Amino acid sequence: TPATVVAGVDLGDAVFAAAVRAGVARVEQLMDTELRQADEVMSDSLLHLFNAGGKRFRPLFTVLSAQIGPQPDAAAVTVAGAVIEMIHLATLYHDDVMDEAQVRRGAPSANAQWGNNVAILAGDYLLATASRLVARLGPEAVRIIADTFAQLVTGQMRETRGDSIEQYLKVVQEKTGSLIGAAGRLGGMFSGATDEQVERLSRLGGVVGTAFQIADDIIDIDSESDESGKLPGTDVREGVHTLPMLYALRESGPDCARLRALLNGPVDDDAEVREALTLLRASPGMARAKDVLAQYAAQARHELALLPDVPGRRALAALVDYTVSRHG
Amino acid sequence: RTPATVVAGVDLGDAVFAAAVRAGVARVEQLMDTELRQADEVMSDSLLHLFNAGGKRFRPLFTVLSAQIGPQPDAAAVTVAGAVIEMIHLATLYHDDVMDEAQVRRGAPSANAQWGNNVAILAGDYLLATASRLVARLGPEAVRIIADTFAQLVTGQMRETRGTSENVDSIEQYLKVVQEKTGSLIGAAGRLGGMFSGATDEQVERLSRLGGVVGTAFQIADDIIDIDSESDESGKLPGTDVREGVHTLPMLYALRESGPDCARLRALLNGPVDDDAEVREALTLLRASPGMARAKDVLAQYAAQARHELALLPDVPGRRALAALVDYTVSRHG
Ligand SMILES: C=C(C)CCOP(=O)(O)OP(=O)(O)O
Ligand SMILES: C=C(C)CCOP(=O)(O)OP(=O)(O)O
Ligand SMILES: C=C(C)CCOP(=O)(O)OP(=O)(O)O
Ligand SMILES: C=C(C)CCOP(=O)(O)OP(=O)(O)O
Ligand SMILES: [Mg+2]
Ligand SMILES: [Mg+2]
Ligand SMILES: [Mg+2]
Ligand SMILES: [Mg+2]
Ligand SMILES: [Mg+2]
Ligand SMILES: [Mg+2]
Repeated sequence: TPATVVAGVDLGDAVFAAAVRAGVARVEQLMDTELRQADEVMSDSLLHLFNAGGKRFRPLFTVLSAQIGPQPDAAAVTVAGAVIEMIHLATLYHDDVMDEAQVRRGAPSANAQWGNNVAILAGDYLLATASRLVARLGPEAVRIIADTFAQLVTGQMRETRGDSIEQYLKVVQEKTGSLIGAAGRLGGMFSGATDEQVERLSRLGGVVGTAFQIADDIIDIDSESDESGKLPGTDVREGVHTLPMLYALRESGPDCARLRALLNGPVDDDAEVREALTLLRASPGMARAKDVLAQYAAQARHELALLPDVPGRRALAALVDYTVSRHG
Repeated sequence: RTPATVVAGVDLGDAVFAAAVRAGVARVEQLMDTELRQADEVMSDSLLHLFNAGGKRFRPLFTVLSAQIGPQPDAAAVTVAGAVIEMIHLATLYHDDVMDEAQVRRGAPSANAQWGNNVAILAGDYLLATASRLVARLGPEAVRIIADTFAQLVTGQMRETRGTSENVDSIEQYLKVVQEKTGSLIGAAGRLGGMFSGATDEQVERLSRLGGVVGTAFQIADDIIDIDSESDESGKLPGTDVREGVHTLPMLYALRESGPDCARLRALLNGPVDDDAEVREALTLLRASPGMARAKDVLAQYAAQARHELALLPDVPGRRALAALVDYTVSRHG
């Protein structure tokens, strides 16, 4: 693992990487401290996912966004990182209940080990914790995080009420773009970046988050649990039709009637899920989804290009390549 | 059928006072209605489902009555506080109905019966964002109070579902749980009502203490209502605690009795009960148990404590209405 690599992204320079690595570690320490302040009745459920792993993509994105401003190591950037990751963690607790996930980060899901009730409450406690933490940053950050969480939940809700491509693109911008947008906005604000750099990092975050979710939906089909830390074909199993599945479902082919039959609702038979994965992996619809993913990567590169010629810009460019190429 | 608003079920005192209080609670309602209707269309059905079905609006009334202690009871900030408290309450009902597998709330299908657990989970999560954005209007002190209050409420819910291996008396553990899951939020209603009405530091602390005691009484009443009320009285199905395996105060005292009726109840309550005839039998035994009398004695002790708490407030109409609200807390049948 190269010394220039932090949370899977080659940042290109070992001293810059060490600084970003330290920034991501400070976020981890503030979260670890806040989770361990909880009542003993909360502690085990709260540590369950936190200690299992996770890429810390959102702390990395926050810290890289803060590298654009003149105070990237500001205490307030660490608080912003911790707020974003706390919200992210809260959403995994609820999302794994909603998707009936048995595995998360290569271990039993919070709901598999503790049950849905403990998982729902662990997620609610993390949202209270995020709320107390963001209060430290002032009223503008409080409003950004409340609005951000409203958007994220709107996306989750839009997905559940939900085969439309435009609806899917609104879902992923809401449920995944909004929070990475907020990470960029807050990393910019609390590093002392300019108003213009703050808006550019927010737009970048939103596009990166959209790309991130499309890659997640591809990972659902193309990755094995060894790389993803979760069960492939969860979207097939739950009847969530993501972009590769929507494009596969618009194909004509000797197996397309069979795939239409398999994906016509939730799939509770694991062998049928595996059969649907075989058909999806071979579908030209997968290449169509990957081409859309590349279009979002191109939009993100268009956004970040007008940041300054500073290590943070190169590091964001490498993060965009990681967002779309990662296997987990 | 579902219980009426608390403001319709108490003697508020003189007409000029009843006027002022009814209007205060209506302003809370009007602000919540507006805030719920600003959500994206995709949220709208689920966010309005429980709010429109009914609910007693106990917590708006508690906030408004707490504000009558202060010299600015009708301040816009009091209305905001009342809406924030009820928005948090509403969020907890969406999650609690999922966790308790409740099919009925406020005389309607629960949000989870209507749309499934996922819609209810997300409607609850959204309401937290709404409450958060509203309380931001009141400043950082209020933001912190609501964060800590929600954290405590959630801790109480977790403590109920997890149980404990600590050396605690079951009644002692029960009282700690209900103080967290129900007391914290009514205490916060007293605190914010006192704060934003300009009440003294001592009055603010007293109202917070009063709300905590009233919330204990409120939850003991809720646990009795689960056994003793029919669905037309409570707006929900009796015997949910028996079905889910939650041992409430009447159940804890019922199981300390000796004899065959206790043996029969002990067998029925050994875990969750899914058979409707067994749930009815347990309810019959619980209604008849001296354990129910013991639970009502504790309810009466908390009513007396609440009367003692509110006696430290000034001799003003708000105080007399808070006394009527204590009486309602323990006398209601939904
Ligand atoms: C929004 C999505 C796709 C949930 C998973 O997020 P990550 O893939 O960032 O999960 P962890 O690395 O935190 O485990
Ligand atoms: C936590 C969020 C916002 C949900 C992301 O969508 P997914 O449901 O596809 O995420 P994974 O469970 O696949 O990580
Ligand atoms: C804390 C508890 C017992 C949940 C129900 O509260 P209420 O009995 O006040 O419910 P609504 O009137 O708002 O429906
Ligand atoms: C919403 C909260 C804090 C739960 C109160 O306990 P219950 O689970 O007994 O409340 P009901 O469902 O009976 O209203
Ligand atoms: Mg999921
Ligand atoms: Mg999901
Ligand atoms: Mg996924
Ligand atoms: Mg319940
Ligand atoms: Mg409950
Ligand atoms: Mg109850």
